[PDB]
Formats: sequence, C-alpha cells, structure tokens
Amino acid sequence: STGSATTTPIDSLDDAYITPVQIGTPAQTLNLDFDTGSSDLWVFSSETTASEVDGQTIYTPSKSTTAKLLSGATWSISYGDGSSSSGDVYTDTVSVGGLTVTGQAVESAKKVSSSFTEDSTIDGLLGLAFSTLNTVSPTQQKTFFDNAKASLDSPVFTADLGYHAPGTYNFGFIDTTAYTGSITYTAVSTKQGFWEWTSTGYAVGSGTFKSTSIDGIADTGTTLLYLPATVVSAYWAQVSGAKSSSSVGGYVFPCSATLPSFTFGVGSARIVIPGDYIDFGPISTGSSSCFGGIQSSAGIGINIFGDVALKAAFVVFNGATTPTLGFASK
Ligand SMILES: CN1C(=O)c2ccccc2[C@@H]1O
Ligand code: NA
Repeated sequence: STGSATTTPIDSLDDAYITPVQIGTPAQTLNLDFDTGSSDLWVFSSETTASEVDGQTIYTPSKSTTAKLLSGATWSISYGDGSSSSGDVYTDTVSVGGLTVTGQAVESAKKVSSSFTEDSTIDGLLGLAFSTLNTVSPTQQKTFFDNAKASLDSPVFTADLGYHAPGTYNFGFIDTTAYTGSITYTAVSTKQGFWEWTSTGYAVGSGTFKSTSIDGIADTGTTLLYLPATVVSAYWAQVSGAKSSSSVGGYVFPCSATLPSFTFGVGSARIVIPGDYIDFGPISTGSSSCFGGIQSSAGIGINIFGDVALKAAFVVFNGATTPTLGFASK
C-alpha cells in the first residue's frame, strides 16, 4: 500500500503545516500537524474542555462506529515550546492520503495549553518520531507509521514541504519525480527516539564550507532551524544590524535586509536554504525589526533541523530495520 497527502502552511509565514486525516466511520476529517519530533497522534475532541476549544474541528468518538475506548489508557505530553496536552485514548480507523490503519491509537484531548487553543487551524498532531517516545500509559502505543509499515510497499515516508506553498507527505514510496539530482542517505540514531543524524557542516552565503559535525534532529513540527551558537553567530554576522535580542527571544534583523543563504551538509552533499526562507517577518505587527529563522539551540539541549531547513529539501524518513534519513535538492 501507499498514501499521499497534501500538506498546507497554516499561515503566511509557514509557521506549521496541516495535513487532512480521516478518523473514524463515517470519516471525520481533521487537519493535523505531522510532527517527526514526537510520537503521539492526538486530537481536539468532544471531550476537550469547552473553554479550551476555539475554532478547531473536533473528533467525536461516539459518532464513530469503529471507535473503541482503550480502557485505562491516558496520555500527557509537553513540547519543546512549553505547550502541552493530555487526555484519554480511543482506537479507531485512521487514513492518510488513501492509506488506512485500523486500530490506531487516537489520543483524545481533555486539556490543551493556551498555544493550542489560540491556533484554530491545527486540530491535533500526528507524531512520526519513533514509538519509544509515545506517552500513552500504561501500554505505550505505536505511531501511524509504525502501524502502517508492514503494509507499505517500502517502509518509508517522505516530507516535501513547500516554501509559502503546499507540499506533500508520501507513505510507502519515494517519488523520484519530486526531487532533482540524487538522494544522499545518512545514518540515524534512534537512542533518543528522534530522527537524529549528523550534518557534515555549513556555509553562510557564498562563503567557504566549514566541515564540522552537527548532531541534530529532523523535526517537521518545529518551525525554525536551531543550531549551535557559534554557527548562528557566524550567520547573523553577515547581516548588517542583526543582533540577538533577549527581549524578543532570539536574533532579529532589519526588515530592510537581504538575507544570505545557509548551506548544510549531508555527507558530501549540500542543501542550500535560500535567504528568503530565513525571514519570519516583523516581530510585531508593523515593526521594522524582523525575526530570524536561524536561532541558537544553546538553551534547548539539541540541534533542530526544523521546517526552515527541511522545506529546502526532499526528505526521506527510511524506517527499515536500520533507519536512515535521505536528503535531495528540489
Ligand atoms: C467504553 N466506551 C467505548 O468503547 C466508547 C467508544 C466511543 C465512545 C465512547 C465509548 C465508551 O466509553
Ligand atoms: Na516566534
């Protein structure tokens, strides 16, 4: 089997991407944030505290003929941005892009934090990291990918995120028309439950490539590119007037600037992030200070290749017995 679904930016900045997902029978279509940095499929639901729902589409387990309580199971998750959610668990049929899994754990939110409530465009998350991170207790559950894997034509999924445009998530096949050149594969460590890999270095604009190992995660659920402070300082030093602002919470730059590109290494290959991808626009409405898309990881504990980096590439998440990542230009 295979599946193929279009993923669409939630706003003009590409802050996140939503992908329609069919849950239940008859289908209830929710727009979920596919997150390769977490492992829970959770949704706004009829159980979600009413004051915490503001415009989201909800999943109603009772209105689904295939919805079965996973008795005793609870979940609770906290993300890198300080957001959180928790609740109970139903198994139900879940389809993505024509690919169906029966008996998928659908984690129904009883509570969500303010950042979820305030974003009407995201109806929940679909985690695509390794199932060792799933938060369901007392019986950990599998991700949609892990449940689909044995049925897929190839044990893979691909992320092809757009810059200010829709893109695609494919399951079970690598679409050889979607990228240019060849795909460079690189080793993955699953020790922390993430798609963790080591970049071979970076360049800023037209500058020389710096060969250096940067260990980080491929995380579709993180907007920005978070790298070591040395790397980030080297980038923003090439933008006149850029500075780190503790008041704003990262590097800002004059909205009048033209940003340099940023290159990262994948083995001997190179992915170039155009300068425009690194613009996240005014810090507040009408400001002439703009927020940077490359930020320091120093206050995180991990480097994160988020959407700023991933949307410059066609990315293969190879879930074979020994997982690997692949990157191609596009
Ligand atoms: C035991 N229960 C189920 O299996 C179920 C399914 C859908 C809604 C509600 C319920 C109920 O709580
Ligand atoms: Na921000």
